[PDB]
Formats: sequence, structure tokens, C-alpha cells
Amino acid sequence: TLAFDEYGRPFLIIKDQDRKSRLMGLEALKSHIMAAKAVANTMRTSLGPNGLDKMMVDKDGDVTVTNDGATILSMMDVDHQIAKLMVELSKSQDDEIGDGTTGVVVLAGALLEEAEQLLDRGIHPIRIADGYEQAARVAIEHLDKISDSVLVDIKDTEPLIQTAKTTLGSKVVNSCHRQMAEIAVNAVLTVADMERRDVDFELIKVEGKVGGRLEDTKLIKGVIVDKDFSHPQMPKKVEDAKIAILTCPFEPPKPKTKHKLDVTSVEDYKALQKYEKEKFEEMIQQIKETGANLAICQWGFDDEANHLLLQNNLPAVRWVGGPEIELIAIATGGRIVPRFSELTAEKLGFAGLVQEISFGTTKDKMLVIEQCKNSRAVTIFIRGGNKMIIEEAKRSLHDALCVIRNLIRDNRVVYGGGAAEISCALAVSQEADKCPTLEQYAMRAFADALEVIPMALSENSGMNPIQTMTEVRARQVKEMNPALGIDCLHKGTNDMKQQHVIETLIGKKQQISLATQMVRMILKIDDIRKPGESE
Amino acid sequence: RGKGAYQDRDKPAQIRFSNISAAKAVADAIR
Amino acid sequence: GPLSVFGDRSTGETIRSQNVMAAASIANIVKSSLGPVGLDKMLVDDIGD
Amino acid sequence: APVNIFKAGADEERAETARLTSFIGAIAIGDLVKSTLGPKGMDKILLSSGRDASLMVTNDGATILKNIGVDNPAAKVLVDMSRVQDDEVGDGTTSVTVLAAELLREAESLIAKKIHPQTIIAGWREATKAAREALLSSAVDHGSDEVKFRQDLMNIAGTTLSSKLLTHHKDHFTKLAVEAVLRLKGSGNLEAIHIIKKLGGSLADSYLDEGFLLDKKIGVNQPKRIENAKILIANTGMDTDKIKIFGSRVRVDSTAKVAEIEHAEKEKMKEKVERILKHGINCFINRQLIYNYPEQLFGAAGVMAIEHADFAGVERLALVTGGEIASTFDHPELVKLGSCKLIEEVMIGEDKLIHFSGVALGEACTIVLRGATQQILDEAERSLHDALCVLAQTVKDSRTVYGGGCSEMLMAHAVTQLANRTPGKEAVAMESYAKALRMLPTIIADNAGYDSADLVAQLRAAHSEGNTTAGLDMREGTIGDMAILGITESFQVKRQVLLSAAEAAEVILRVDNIIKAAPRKRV
Amino acid sequence: APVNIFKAGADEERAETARLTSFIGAIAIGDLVKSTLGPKGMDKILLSSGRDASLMVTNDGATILKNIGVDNPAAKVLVDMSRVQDDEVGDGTTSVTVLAAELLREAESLIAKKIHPQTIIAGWREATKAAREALLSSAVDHGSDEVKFRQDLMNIAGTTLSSKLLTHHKDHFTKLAVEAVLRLKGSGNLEAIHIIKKLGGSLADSYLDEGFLLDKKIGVNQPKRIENAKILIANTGMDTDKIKIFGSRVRVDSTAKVAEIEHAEKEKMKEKVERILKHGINCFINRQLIYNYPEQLFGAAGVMAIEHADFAGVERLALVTGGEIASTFDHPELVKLGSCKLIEEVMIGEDKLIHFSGVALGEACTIVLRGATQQILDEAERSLHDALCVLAQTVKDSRTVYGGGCSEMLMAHAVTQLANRTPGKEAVAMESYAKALRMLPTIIADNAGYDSADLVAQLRAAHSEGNTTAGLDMREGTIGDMAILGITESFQVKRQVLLSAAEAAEVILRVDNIIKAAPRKRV
Repeated sequence: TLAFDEYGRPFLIIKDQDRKSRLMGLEALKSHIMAAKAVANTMRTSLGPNGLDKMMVDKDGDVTVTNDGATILSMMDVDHQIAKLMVELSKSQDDEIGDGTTGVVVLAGALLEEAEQLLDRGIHPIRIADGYEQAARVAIEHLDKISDSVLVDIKDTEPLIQTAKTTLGSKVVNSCHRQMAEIAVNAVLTVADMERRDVDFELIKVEGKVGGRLEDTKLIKGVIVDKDFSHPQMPKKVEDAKIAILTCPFEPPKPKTKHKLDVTSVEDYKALQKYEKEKFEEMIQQIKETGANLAICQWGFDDEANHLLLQNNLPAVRWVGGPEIELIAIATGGRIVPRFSELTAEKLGFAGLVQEISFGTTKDKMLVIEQCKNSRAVTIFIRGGNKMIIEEAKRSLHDALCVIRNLIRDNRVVYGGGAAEISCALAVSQEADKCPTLEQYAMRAFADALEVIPMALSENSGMNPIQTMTEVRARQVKEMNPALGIDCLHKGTNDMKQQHVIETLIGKKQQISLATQMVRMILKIDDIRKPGESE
Repeated sequence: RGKGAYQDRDKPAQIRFSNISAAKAVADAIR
Repeated sequence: GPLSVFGDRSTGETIRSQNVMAAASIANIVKSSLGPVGLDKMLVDDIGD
Repeated sequence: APVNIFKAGADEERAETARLTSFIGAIAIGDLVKSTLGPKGMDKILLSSGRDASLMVTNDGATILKNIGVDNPAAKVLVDMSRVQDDEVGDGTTSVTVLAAELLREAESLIAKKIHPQTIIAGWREATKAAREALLSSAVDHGSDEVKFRQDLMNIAGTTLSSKLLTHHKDHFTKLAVEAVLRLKGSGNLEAIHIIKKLGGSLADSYLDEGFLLDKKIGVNQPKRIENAKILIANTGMDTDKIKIFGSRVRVDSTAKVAEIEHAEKEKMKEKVERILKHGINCFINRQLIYNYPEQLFGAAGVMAIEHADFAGVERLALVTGGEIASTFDHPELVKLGSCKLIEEVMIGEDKLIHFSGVALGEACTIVLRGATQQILDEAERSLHDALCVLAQTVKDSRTVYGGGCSEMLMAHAVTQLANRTPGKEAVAMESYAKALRMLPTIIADNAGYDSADLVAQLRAAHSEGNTTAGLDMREGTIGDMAILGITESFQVKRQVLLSAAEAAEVILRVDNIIKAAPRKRV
Repeated sequence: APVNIFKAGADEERAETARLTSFIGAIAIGDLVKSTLGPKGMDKILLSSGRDASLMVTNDGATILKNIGVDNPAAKVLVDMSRVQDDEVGDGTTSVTVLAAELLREAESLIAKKIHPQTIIAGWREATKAAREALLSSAVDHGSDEVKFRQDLMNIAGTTLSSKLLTHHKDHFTKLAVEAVLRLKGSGNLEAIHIIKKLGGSLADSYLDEGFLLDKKIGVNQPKRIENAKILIANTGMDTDKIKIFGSRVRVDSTAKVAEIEHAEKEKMKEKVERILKHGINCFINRQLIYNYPEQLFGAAGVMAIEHADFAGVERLALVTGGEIASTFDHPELVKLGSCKLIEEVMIGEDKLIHFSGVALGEACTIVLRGATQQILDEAERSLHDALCVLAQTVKDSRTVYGGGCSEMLMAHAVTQLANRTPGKEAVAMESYAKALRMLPTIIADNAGYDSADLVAQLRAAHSEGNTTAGLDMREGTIGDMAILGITESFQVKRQVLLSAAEAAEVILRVDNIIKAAPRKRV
């Protein structure tokens, strides 16, 4: 016993031992699986085309309604060391692939749920974890057997648009089912590097402004910034822009070190007044000598500069931020010039129509660039009738952009709708009996867990999972296994080849691998030492 | 026939009178 | 119902009577120091002066 | 979820109260502003418990809702909807709130009938498309022959104003709003029409100023009235020039050099004013403060000096006097001067203002708004803002529709006629959509005290066979022709009410679980 | 009301929340028991706060509602209604509860239409009369031809039991209900059919005892079994008779007289027993306890004696043995005896009971109820009580109606056809009455999980064109003929459901103001 020895003396091993808790047995394992059931019961409700949305209320009272599992799981207040890992699983899938924010939780939960019977059968906890590896290899090897694509990323982008439709079909933007699918394809293919199959995430910017409707979302071949012309009477239209990107304030140059100019005589006082006036004139003429007709400055302007900008018909905007002048210079093919005296025509940017847009009663004055020359950056401008649909639209297009990037990285695809998952479950079952040495129960449990996806999809689609699963699994065996899946409205037949339900091969390969590894690291634990109350 | 009737059972039935009573309490203050 | 001012309202004979008593309370002091036959007052403050 | 909770201070509700409390909160918003729908609605008193209680009387639905402080995480969805409507068009903010609430009321019944929430949404998407066509195909265009468009502007102005404080003052404020917008002769900036609020007189004693009013009375040593003045405005520095060299000191061996530099300072101030005066001006208005030194130098020239009238005052003055900001004065031949007839001061409500009368290129105006109480002035100002916003957009997009419930009935019939061509699984939801559209003229009649039970039937019968201009005549309590009565509404305001009401409602209906984070700083 | 309050510690609600909270609190009662309506409903468990919580599992709405503890002063109105239904007929307690709730739900919707509450009540009175005629004209009579009458009792018993725990045991408990009543051939006392609850065996193992069982095993020194016994029952004193003189003492000169009187005390007790034994009896049952002295005298005589079988046990024995209470024995020739074949004891559930088998004029019986758990025994007992209560009345009033929603659609049809002949001011209220009547077959289908959208439409369409026997087929999920299927209900049960819901519902509609007295004993 603690705090009491056989001699009547206190027995103290660790600090504040009376406030600790330890329970090993099989109870640590059942507690971990049981806690995972609470997590799986959450995400299963947002799987499939009928997936229901969640309302998340932040600690500060802010509210956003989302479908994206990355936004649901990241806003949890769960104080359980294993349930927190279930969130990290969805994070790893989101970072590597960006699709299966719901799938990896449902699959990993099924592996933990099906494992429950295996412990009750007396199978060593570690033998269960190893048995899942023997079955997982079978599903992965067969997953790569059925795959084909005709996407070349040149002009035949039909299956690429279809992939974007499959992804977006699960989101709340189906009113733009086609429009946003086309925007996503055009956004990536105009910046992607076909040589290395790399897409730089910084070359696609996503902006938005509250108002209008989702159907007004456009892809702009150029940049959008907050425009604020320093002179209020400056013309707001440039037809042919020769753009000077400058990172120096329009004021007399000053040293960076301590200066403290000594002025003694009146000739010194008055002479400085003249010299400073000349500096204001030179810094503006040095721009005009290059042929520039629009200046974009990181810094502000002096009052003296604004008048000279007017008289020299030289429009300019003020206080444009770091990343804004970086993107403008790249998009326009120019370079950032340190000083006024280093200005030259060779560093000017080239662009077409420059205009600012006024929105209703507000003063947002957003930039639009109409024409550009071989730009490698695009901007998406999202509209919407409320703040929530716009923020969700940002995530909806994000997923669409990510699966396009994934096809560029690897152009091998599989058939969705549960066809891949059911086929894998059947393949594992066929090999589960070759050979039933010790692992027969574990390999079958893996095959059953794989079905959690078409079953949850059937429930959310309004179908009985027994009536649906028994028919599809029979049809995939009686005949040469077709890409037969499930759907809610059936769309005629459930032939995934005709419904065009397209998913990425490398996506599912990661979902199986990451879910399996996460299950292993939380099964092989039999002792939790969490502290209790402070005192 | 009465040509219809308008049933009005809501807070204004009491508010419109309370507003006047408060004004009277001040209006008589300088009587 | 009543005046909605968060203080107290007193009118008529209530304040008219109090005004006279307040004046009398002060007069009751100085009346004792009138003429060459009056006597001195002693005033002591809180700190002992 | 409720069993074996692993949350620290958080909670969540699913499938039982998550949707119930979402519907309760959404209807609670609707019932609040319901009383403001239509021309006979009642006004609200909004007050806080103290700490500048900021007593406000208001009618507009958006102004009401933005000052309540809704706590319910689901009700906030409709609050944001009404905000956007206020920012985009500035009218119909009650109508879009009421419509969305009535749509959701029916949805609660549809869910109770065990209709899948995605089937309900699908039905409304089809009904919405039907309504979109009803509004587009019924639009009335206006192009040339301006004498006909101006008549439409009078109807649009009256229609918006009828719902606000400015009820029985139409003979003044309806023409006020239309004329102020017509004088813009350009983009609907909504900055060129300034409103000044003064106590004294009645609402009908206001007027539209054809010139421009300034604060900051005419100087000390300067004339109070100049005829046929040339106006120059400024955005420059008058004193404490501290010319552009940061870190400069006077380092001398004697006091004489200090006085000599001080003499140089006043020589520069003299030169500065002389460079300005070479323009040939009668007025000088500078955004920045004007010190006693140039005040005397300008006074000697007979030039009026106005200081710090406003930050943006130089922008409004330039547009209404025909000049330029002129932040620097060193090329008098490159600077345009403005023009007016009189710069005399006027007494408005026992307050002296500087009046620029007879200005050239006067692309702006000022409304001098008078009333008995601050509450009258504030609500009357908002009424002007609402009418000017609708008119400023009407002159941009001349498409209008018929009001008085006419547009709502046309939409309701379009949904009904097509709903009868769809299978019962979804038609039941399309009928609910149309019912919510019909609830709007029902509520409008109910707020006035009209027997809506029969008037709605009269509209349903009237619109069954033609009569595409029939609507609810709120003057007599009957059904009349909207074209003859002159009850019309803009296309753009009506389009946004239809579109945003459905979009917001869908967001609410899709939620089955509300997960609530633990609060902070609450103990 | 809230302004210028002149109440001590009381409060009141008027015209705003008085009706709102009354409708919410009362309608909620229907939703509570709504799930128990129909043959496929689920059962409830009711739990106490502690102190021998005495968990109860039950289905019947009356046993649910009477144990909730409703605090809302308006909801209590419907609770008392369900009590009366239970006391009068003992069935349909769920149907009347949910019907009244649906009527009240419609009333709230009608108030929202600005219909005066007295107009709504007037409309329901006319609709109620229409429904009453539908029941009168559709009743099915049964007279002679006993081979058809007995079938009716089997149908009524089956219908009631199908809604309780005794679902798939109908082939045993249907006969226990119908035959137990038919054997009484007399007044519906509802105490002549006793139920003994024992653990052990299944529900299907219950059986009917042809005789009568007694507690309090056969004595100490008395025969255990006599064939062809004559039975005498009694309600007299065995000892401490203290014959009728109050305040009498024995006051003697010596203890010798006390001993002599003590002998006299026993001599009179001996004579008393001899006066009873002269009757020529084999079995003696006395309500009052038997003391050591008469027990020896009865044993020596070869006659058994039972003490205090029950308070009313002697009265029940009189009815099943054909005798008389016989509280005094002074004319043996005027005292009637009973007769039976066996008085042997039997072992039932590890408990020895005295079995009077083959008893002449045995107008009583006992049902031996077996089950696995106490909750099974208690709910199964209630199921027997409910079926016997209805059957005891069906044998007195043979009028029945067709069930399965048939009667409800017939009532709704009559209300609808007549409502369409009345002006709209009242027709809107009569239609709401019919809508509530149709909610009952909707709830029944909805609890089972059937597509009520089609069953209600098909049933109404059937009854629109004859088919006055059409109803719900709860086995297949379709519409069937109630006469062929054999689904009938007692006329009196259906009449009271109609009348009670209408009468109770008016109580809520008439109230616009609730005044709540200050509470006592709350600190």
C-alpha cells in the first residue's frame, strides 16, 4: 500500500502520489478504443454527398459553419491524450494530400472498433497490431492494380474537371458545381510547372469581398490589392501601364545613422531650403525619364510629392505591403528598385488596363488587372451573400486546387463511390485464409473495417447497409469485378465509369498507410500517467 | 355583420399607455 | 406612475418647513454672542486644534 | 457524445436541440422586426442600461438588429445576412429578414414530417430558380425620354420613404431626395450629398442648399463678404515648417545669430504667402490649421482664410467649386481656381455657417435638416440616407418591378405552377417556398390592421388569370393596379432579397450539431 | 399588469405568455406518450429520485402520466383527463391524450391567424357533433348467435393486448382474458378474477386456475386433505371475545374463584366451537385470527381452520363457494354450506397454496402469472387488468367500431363534408378538428416506421369513395379491410376518446390570464 507501510510508517515513492491514477490491464486498451468511438461517431456524420455540416463556436464567440474536417477537428476542446492523436491523423492527411479529412478518422476508428473483439478472444495486443500489417499490405497491393488515366495536362482536361467536380460535390457550393470546377482547373494549369510537376502554392492568391453571390466568383489573370491613390483627383484609369515598383519614401533622402546637422549662419539656413526643394523635383523627374506612367510604392508620400505627381500626370498609390509589391513585380515582369536614382526603363513592369472597383456603398477600391504578359500568378476573387459561405468557399476551392495538384504530382487515379474500398475488402478476405496460422481473426477484422466507408455512405444516403452491401459485393464476384459503387439517387446504375466518380491513387494509399500507423501507436499502450487536481 | 374583427393581443396594448403616464409625471413637475 | 428620477422629491410644506429650521439652527448659535454681555465660543476640530 | 464526455469546459448538442434551438433563434429575430414590415409599421426604442445609454428610435430592420447583441450562435447567421443587405442596397433589410424566417418556419414543419434535410434544400433550390425568372421576365426598362424616368424616380423615392418617419411630409422630402440625386450628374458616390442636422423648426422647414456650407468662421482681420470670388483651396502647411531635415539644430556662438535666423523664418513665411497670392485669389481654404502669422499676411491682401473645415473638405470643395487640392503653390499658371457669387455667412438655427452661393460646376449639394428633437433628426437623417442610396443606384440600373406584393405574388405563382409538375417527394417543399413568399403581403396587411385573410385570397384569384400588375393597396384596404397607383420597387433590391434569403436559410438547415467552446474571462 | 403591481408575493401573465406557455406545457404531454400509440410502440421506464426508487416499466399512458409530477397549471388539465379515461373504460388512454394535444396544437396555429378564441371553440363544438354522428351511424351490433359473439370478445381482447408487453403470447393470454370474464356470468366487479404473481417460468407458462387459491396454510394439528369437503366461512371471534360489557372487573375474596372463572372462560369457548361444529363441516375459514385453544378443538374434531386469509377474502369465498358470511352461529339449520372436491395444497413457484378444486357455483377464478423478472410480472399483470376491464363492459354493451384508423377517418370525413358547407369564419376551425382526427392514424404509422405519407393518402382516398371498413394493416404496411382482419374496438372506448378530448381542450382555449398565488413552504 501507498502512504501506509506494514510498520505503520508513511510510504512515499513519488511526489503527490495520492493524486495520481494508474490502471493497466486490458482497461487501458478498452478505454483507448472506447474513446476513439466517441471521435468516430462525430466524423461519420459528414461523409458522402449528403454529409451534414457542423457549427463551431469559438472561445471568443465567433461562429463559422463548415463541412471541412480540418476545420471541425481543429476546434475541439477534448482533454484526452489519444483523442488528440486522432486529430493529428486528419492533419497529416490534410498536409500530404488534402482530401481525406473525414476518411482517415472513420477508417482508423473502424480498425479500433473491430479490434475490440480480438482482445476479448485473448489475442495478444501486439499480435493484433502486427496482424493489421499483413492484411494492409494486401489491400495496398491490390489498390495499385486497377488504375488508368488519359489526362495529359495540355488540352484534354475533361477528366481533370471531373475530378474537381467529384471533390466539390461534397461541399456547399454545388450551385457553382461547374463554375468553380473550371476556375480551379484554370488557376493551377496557368501556374503549374510541367517540367518538374511542381505547383507553387504562393502563385495562386485567394481574395474575397462580402456581397453578391457565389456565381460572381471570377479568376483574375493578375493581382488584386487595396488601391488608395495618394492624390484624390488623380485619374483612376490607365490603359497601358508602365509600372515602377519602388521601395523608397517620396521624401528627401536621409542617412540611417545619427546625423545632427549643424546650422550656424543665415546662409546655411536659407541654402538648405533651396536644396531640399530641388530634391523633391529630381525624385519625380527621375521617374518620368524612364517613361513610367504608374508608380507603386511600399512607403508613403510627402505633401510636396502629391502635387508633383499631379502636374507630371504620374498616378501612384501608397503603403502597398511587402507581399503585395513582391507579387506585383513578379506578375508584371519587373524588378523592385531600391532608390530613385537607380530607376531605369529596363526594370519597369508591363500591364494592361488598371482599374479600381467600387462595391455598393463601401470604399474598398479593389484593383483589377485586365491584361498581362506571360504572368505566372493568378488571383481568385470570391463573392458571397454572407461571411460564412465565403469562408467555406475558400476551403471548397482549396480542396479543388489540392486534388488538381495531386494529379499533377501523380496522374494515376482510381474509381470512387466505395468501389475501391469494397474491392479491397473482398481481396483481403480472399487472402485472409492463405494461411490461417494465428492471424485469421485479425486479417478478417481488417477486411471488415474497410467496409465502414460504403456502410456509412449508405446510411447517410438513406439506404440500409445490409441491403446495399450484400448486392454490390455479390455483383462484384458473379461477374468480372466492375467499378461498381453506391450512390443516393443511383443515377440509373452504380457504374462509377459512367458517373465519373474519380479519386486519386496516392490519396487512398496515404489514407490506408497513415490510418494503420496511427492505430498501432495507440494500441501498444497499457499505462497512462495523467495528473489529477493541482492540490 | 361586423365586417370582420382585428384581434390585437400583444405588448403595445400596455406600452402605449405607460409611455403617456411617464410623460405626465414629468409634465406636471413644473405645473 | 411616479416621477422616474432616481432621487427624492419633496414639495409643499415639507421643504418650506425644513428651510426655516435650517435657518433657525444657525441663528440659535449667533444669538448667544450679541452685545457686550455675550460670551466666547470654543471650536475644536477633528485633529485637536 | 453525451456518454463518456472527454471535453474540458466545452459541450455539444446533436440531433435533438441543435436544430430546435437554431429554429427558435431564427424565428426570434423574425418576430422582432416583423412589426416594421410595410408602410404602417411601428417604431422601436433601443436603449442600454447606462454608461451613455445612447437612446435611439429606429425603424429599419438592419439598424434594429445591429444594436441588439444576439448571443445565440445560430441566430447570428441571419444577423449577418441583414448586415450585407444594408451594405449593398440599403433597403428591404426587414423584408429579407422576415422572408428568411418564414422559410425556416416551414422547414421546421417539413423536418418534423420526416423529410430528409437535403430533400428540403433541393426543393428550395428549384423553387428559387423559378422565382428568379419571375423577377427577370417582369422587369420594366427605362431608357431615353427623361421626362418619363423622372416620374419613376418620384415613385421610387416615395415607396422607400413611406416606411420611415417621413410619412406625411412627402410633399417636401420626396422631391428633396430625387433632386439631390439628379444634381449629382455622375457616379453614385453618396459622399457629395452632405446632411447637416440642426434643432429648431419642423421637418417641413428643411431645404436643399444649391451651394456649399463650411464651418470655421471667417478669420479675424479679413472681409466677411466678397462678391464674385475666385476660390483657391489648400492642403499644405502654414507654420512650424521644420523643413524635411530630421536631426538639425542651430549651433551658434552668440545671440545675434539666433535673432538673424528668426528673421529668416518670418522672411520664409512672407514668401510663402506671396507665392500663393500670385494666383489672384479671393479665398484660401487649407485643411491644416492656419496660424496668426499668415492670417495677418492674408488679411492685408483681402483674402479669406478658412482653416480645418474638415479632413476631406478639400475634396468636396474641389468638386463643388471647380478647383484642385493644390498641396503645393509654386506654379500659379498650372493651378485652377474655383468660382462662386457670394461667400457670405448665414445664420442657420442660431449657428453661423459660411455659405458658398452660386458656385460654378457645383457637382454636390448640402441638405439642411431641421427638427424638434434629436430623435426626429437622427431618424430623418437615416430616412434620407436610405432613399438616396436606392435612388443613386436606380439611376444606374433602370430596371424596376411592381411593388405592393405584386412581385411576391408573381414569384409565388411561378413556383406553384412548376411545383405541380414535380413528384411529391420535392413538391411539398416547393409549396412551402411559395407560402413564405405569400406570407410577406400577409404580414404587411396584418401590421396595418387589414383583414389579410380575404385580401390574400383576392390576390391569389386576381393573379390566376393575367392581372400581372395587381397588388395590395395599403391606402384603401383593397386590391388595385400598381401601375396606376404608382407603387414600384427597384429590380436590384428585390433580386437580393430573393437570393440571400435562400442562401442564408440553407446554411442553417444543414447544421445538425453545434459544438461550443469553453468561454474565457467569464467567472 | 407588470406596471403598478399591487400583489403581495403573487404574479400573473396576460395575453402574451399565458397562452404561449399553456400550449407548450400541455401539448408536450402528447409528445411524451405519443410513442406508445399503436402495436409497434416502445415502452418507457420511469425512475424516482431515490429512497426505494421502485423502478416501473410500463406502456400505458395513464400509468406514465400519473407518475410524472406535472407542475405546469395548464398541463395538469390533460393529466386529469387521462385519469378519467382510465377510470371509466380502462383503454385508449394514449389515444385521448395525443388527440387533445393535437387539437391544442391546431388552436395555437388558429390564434396566429387572428381568429377569435370563441370562434375556434364554436367551430370545434360543431365539428364534435359531426364526429359523434359518424360513430353512431357506424356502430356494429352483436346480439344472439353466440358463435359470432364469442369471436367479437376474442377480437376485442386481441386488439387491447397487442399494444402491451404480451405481444407474441396472444395465444395464451387472449383466452385468459375472454374466458375468465365469461365464467363470471354476473356483475363486473373486476375483483372476482385474482392474479397471483410468481417468479419462475416464462409468460407463456401462465395458466387459469379453475378453482380458488388461499394463503395461510392448513393449521398445525389439522387434516391436510379431505375429499368431498363441506366449506363453512365465518367472520366471528375466536378468542378474547370480551362479551359486550365495557368496564367490568372480577373482584373476589381469593384466587380460588379466579381459577374457577378461568375454567368457565374455556367452557364457553368450548361450547362456541361445538355450536360451529354441529353444522357438519370439513373446512372452516374465519377472518379473525385463530388462537391456540380453538386450534386444538378444531384439530381434535378433524376439521381444518384457516385464519385471516384476507380482509375481503371471506367475501370472495362466499361468492365462489355459494355460502354466507356467518358472523354469528346460533341457528345451524339456517346456515348454508359450500362444497368442493379437493382442499389439497399445491406447490406453485416454491410456495404452498391451498387449492379449492371443483367448487360448486364457482363464480370466480384465479390467474397464475409467471415471469422471469419483477418488471415483466408487473406489466403483464397490468395487461390482464386492462383487457379484463374492457371485456367486462363489452359483454354489457356489444356495440363496436372498426379500428386501425377506420373510425378516425370516418369521423374526419363527416367533419370535412359538413365544414365545407359553412362560412369560412368557422369552417377554418371545423377543418382543424378533422385534421387532428387524422393525426391518430398518422402517429400509429409513424411509430411503426411505415411511410405515413402514403398510408394516410390511401386511407383517405379509400374512405372518400365508400370503403367504410378500410384501415391500416400494421403487419404489411398497407390498407386493408378491418372486418376481414378482425380489428375492432369497443364503442364506449371510442366515444369517450372523442368527447373527452373535445371537452378538455376547451378548458385551455378559454383561458387568457393565469394568476399564480404566492408559494408556501419554499425557502
